Amino acid sequence: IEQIVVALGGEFKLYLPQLIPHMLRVFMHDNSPGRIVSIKLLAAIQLFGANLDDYLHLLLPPIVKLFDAPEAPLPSRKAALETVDRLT
Amino acid sequence: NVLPRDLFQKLFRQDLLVASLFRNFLLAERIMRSYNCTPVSSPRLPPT
Repeated sequence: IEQIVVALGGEFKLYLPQLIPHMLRVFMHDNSPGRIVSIKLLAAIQLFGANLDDYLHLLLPPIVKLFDAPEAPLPSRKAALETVDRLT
Repeated sequence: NVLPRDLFQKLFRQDLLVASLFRNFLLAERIMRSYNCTPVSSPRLPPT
């Protein structure tokens, strides 16, 4: 995904809505040790850039639930916070 | 609403053609932004 985003750039927003359902399922149920697959997906969202304009309302609640969940581990919470920093 | 009063009268009031270019520049900034492009101006404007 990260390589498709840098390749297409502005044209990625045509295809992003197809991928959104899978990304939202990743946050809901991530059993990855220390949720490192979540941290990777945050690093991808940073690359998305101004593509996320029309879809930020979809991605942001999962990210917000991620860094506010106390059960979640600190690395994954820092990764979510740093992502919001970049997207700002 | 976005620019400081001083810089507004400099660009948007002095002469028509410059004012027209900057008026249309704001539209360029919006459109090109949606294709990973950022227009650049010499008197730097805050993002509108």
